[PDB]
Parts: sequence; structure tokens; C-alpha cells
Amino acid sequence: MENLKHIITLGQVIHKRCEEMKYCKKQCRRLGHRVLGLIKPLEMLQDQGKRSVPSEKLTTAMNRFKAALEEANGEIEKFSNRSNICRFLTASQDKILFKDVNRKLSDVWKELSLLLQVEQRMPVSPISQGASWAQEDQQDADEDRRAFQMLRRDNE
Repeated sequence: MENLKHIITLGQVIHKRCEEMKYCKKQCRRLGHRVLGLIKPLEMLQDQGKRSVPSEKLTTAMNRFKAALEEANGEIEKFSNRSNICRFLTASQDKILFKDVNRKLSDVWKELSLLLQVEQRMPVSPISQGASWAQEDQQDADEDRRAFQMLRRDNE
């Protein structure tokens, strides 16, 4: 459907433009990991034929997801300068670029996968669930923000 297709479009574009980040590699890979694991299932469901009957839950679910991906799109478009990333990073108390934004991706996905497997009966989770993603961003962006500032590893 329309709003769902906007999530899919945002997703593929997000992954694509995110791959310009030579700094914040693991957060670029983690954003890519999530986004691809999100869009591909719902694409294959849209492909086989997604039933035209969006409940209050399904409307809000696709709107929350779209909006979350709209945030992610705006962030990488703003992170088109890696020097700009470092400018906010050296002041950023959290060690995650997409802390807020990608937290929305985590929440709306876990809630999606729930309402899907319960009422739609559709057990879409080619990854885990989406709740454990709090630990994912924690450890991986801890390492990668540290790997931004202390990047001597990829220097001979």
C-alpha cells in the first residue's frame, strides 16, 4: 500500500546514501543491517499481495515506521559531511548518531512484528524480534564512536 511503499522507498534510499559514511562505519552497517531486515520482508509481502484492509494498528504502525525512516533519511543527508558528524560528536553525550531516530526504528519494528504475528498471524522476524536492538546500538555505537575519535587502526 501507499504509506507502506513510502517506508520501502525511504529504506532503500537510506541504505544507499548511508554508504557515503567513511567515518561511523559500524553505525552505517548497523543502520543498513536494520533497514534491509525491515524493508525486504514487507516488500516480499507487498509482492505476493498485501491485503487492502489497514486496521487502526496497521495505519499507525506504517505511519510510525515511515516517520522514523523520514528521520533516518534526514540524519544521513545532514551527515553528508563526516567533519560535521565529528563537530556534533565531540559534544554528543550519547555515543550513537541515530540514538533517538533509530530507537523509533527499534520500537515500531518490535511492535510491528507483534501486531503482525498476533492478528495478521504473520510471523515476520528474519532477524530476532527487534527489542534486543537496544543492546545492538549500545555496544556497536560505543565501539564505533570510539572508533571515530580513536581511528588510528585504518592508518597504516
